[PDB]
Amino acid sequence: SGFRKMAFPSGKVEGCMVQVTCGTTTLNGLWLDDVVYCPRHVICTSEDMLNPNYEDLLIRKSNHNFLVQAGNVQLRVIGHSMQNCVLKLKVDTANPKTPKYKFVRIQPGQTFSVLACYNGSPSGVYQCAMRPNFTIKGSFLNGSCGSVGFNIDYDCVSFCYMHHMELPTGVHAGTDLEGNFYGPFVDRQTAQAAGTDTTITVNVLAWLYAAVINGDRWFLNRFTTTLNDFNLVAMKYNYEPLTQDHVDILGPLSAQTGIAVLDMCASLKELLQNGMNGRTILGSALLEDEFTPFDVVRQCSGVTF
Amino acid sequence: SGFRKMAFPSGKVEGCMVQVTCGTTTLNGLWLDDVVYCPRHVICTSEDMLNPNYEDLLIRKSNHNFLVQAGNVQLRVIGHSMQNCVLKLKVDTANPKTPKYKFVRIQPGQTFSVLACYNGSPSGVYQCAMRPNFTIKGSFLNGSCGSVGFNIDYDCVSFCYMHHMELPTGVHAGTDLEGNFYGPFVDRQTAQAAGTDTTITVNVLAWLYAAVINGDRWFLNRFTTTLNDFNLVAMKYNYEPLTQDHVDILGPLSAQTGIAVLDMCASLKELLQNGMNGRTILGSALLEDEFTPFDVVRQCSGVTF
Ligand SMILES: *C(=N)[C@H](C[C@@H]1CCNC1=O)NC(=O)[C@@H]1C[C@@H](C(F)(F)F)CN1C(=O)[C@@H](NC(=O)OC)C(C)(C)C
Ligand SMILES: *C(=N)[C@H](C[C@@H]1CCNC1=O)NC(=O)[C@@H]1C[C@@H](C(F)(F)F)CN1C(=O)[C@@H](NC(=O)OC)C(C)(C)C
Repeated sequence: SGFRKMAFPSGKVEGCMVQVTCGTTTLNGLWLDDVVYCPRHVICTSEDMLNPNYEDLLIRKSNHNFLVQAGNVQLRVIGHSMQNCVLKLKVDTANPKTPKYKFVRIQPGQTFSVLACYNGSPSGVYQCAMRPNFTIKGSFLNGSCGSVGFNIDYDCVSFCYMHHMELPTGVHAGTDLEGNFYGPFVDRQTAQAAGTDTTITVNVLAWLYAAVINGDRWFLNRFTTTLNDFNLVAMKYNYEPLTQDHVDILGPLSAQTGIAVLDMCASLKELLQNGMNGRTILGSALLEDEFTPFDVVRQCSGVTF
Repeated sequence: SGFRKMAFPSGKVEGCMVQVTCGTTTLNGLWLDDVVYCPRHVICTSEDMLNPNYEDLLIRKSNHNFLVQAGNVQLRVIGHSMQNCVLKLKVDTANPKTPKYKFVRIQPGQTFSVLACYNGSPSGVYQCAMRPNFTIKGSFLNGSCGSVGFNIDYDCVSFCYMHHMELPTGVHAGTDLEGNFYGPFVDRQTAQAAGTDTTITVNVLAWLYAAVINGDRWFLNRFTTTLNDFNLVAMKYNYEPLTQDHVDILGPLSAQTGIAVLDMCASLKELLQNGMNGRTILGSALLEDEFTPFDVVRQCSGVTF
């Protein structure tokens, strides 16, 4: 037992990271089959990022202006194109280490592993969540752009995120692998507001189930609540409304613990209204919302890949 | 920027996890060169574990009583021996995926990545600390024994932990890869006490430096303290004494931020005596002690592997 923020094993993805240089800038790209993907701002000088015309900037570039390195293997660029905010570089070699893979656009509240990368070499792996305002709380320095986020199901890597920018908040923003930003963001160095964020209620409930499974029981009370009355308190404390869809997704956890979902909501209610009183739940003094119901089941049942 | 519990990329170690079966029990083994390392309690039945004579039990076992699967292919066991609490199974095939590697017995307070596996297949990766009472707060289910903990040093994998048991606390105990338990623990299913834990002071200070580096400067105070004077309040709150050696280890962080180590202690002192008053530091409402000085610099300067 025990409960940790656990990332997927990163070996499948490590074999796809390459270094993409154009001009002076170097960042990471994703090498799948004979295509390398990376953020289009690799083609910008520091002055362009204030107000970049990416189409005009790309036209000044040809295949040989792109240096792609996979370790020391120097890939030859034989084609380049823009898809939204990603550059696709056609290379003469298919990646032999290519995993079975999908490109997925994930939904707010879902989680994914990030393989943080510099100069085409992996540095570390950690778990993130897509916040409701389509940002992530990552750990990214200069040179990390092009690092990817992913999930794994048995053998198939689902790529969902590529890193592009850090906001003024210290939060992070990026695209899916078709190059469409999550959220309202553009790849321009001008002030950009992230919306108001809120707490992912179905994830907090799933983490309370994990707590109960592991013996942390003190917050279970003798009360209950309705969906509409719980939602009244959730709006008051900036929580997503709970829907019957969320209730259904919590079925597996509800069934394994014999605690009804609305019983667990009444515990959350009392935690929100009365705080934690200095006690902890699974070692945290705050309510955790970075664990989906699938994350809890995978860790409490032992699913492998 | 940002600050996350970041694990090492696990690719080099995934290619080393095999499945080891003896009789009815199956757990994980580490396959390096022509040797498979796994916990010796694989040779036990559920009744032997109450009071096992391991030398006597190993004598009932033959090479062909052990069966090692690496993914789908079988390895031929041609030799078996007991080194303390690990079994070394000589196989006929050197692991083609063996990384450059060392075996290391780490010190309390140090951290490592854990690759959690079941049936020889990786499930997830997370960061852990060797607590001062030589346990770790992990996440391990049935079948997880033989999962390893490790650090990476560019190309070299330093193996430091093999998982063995769960203690009454829900905490975890294990050995180094020469089979010597960390702590006073033995591999027998009887009541075993972990000693009283304490909070790793030099790690808490390293995490305050990470907070300052990332913009949380509220805890910075307009007081200071002395080594001895700090140790009086640290002992009162079950913190390790701060030694000059630890002061020297925090040099790099001290130099980059321009805050002397003894200044940071006086902020920590006032956090301990006065709590956090409902504020957070790097998104936590508790004092974090699972980041070494080296983990902070790795994450706040971008070291790759
Ligand atoms: C990628 N290598 C960096 C990663 C960034 C640096 C510090 N922490 C990070 O995550 N990405 C950038 O620098 C982008 C590229 C430019 C642009 F997005 F194309 F405009 C500028 N970038 C930014 O992240 C800026 N943020 C911003 O403009 O928010 C609106 C900052 C961080 C100011 C350079
Ligand atoms: C290995 N696959 C398991 C992992 C264990 C199961 C539940 N959570 C875990 O981490 N290892 C064991 O079950 C060991 C093997 C036996 C022995 F250590 F060799 F004696 C018993 N094990 C335990 O972990 C027991 N703990 C214990 O006796 O500590 C005093 C329990 C968890 C009671 C089976």
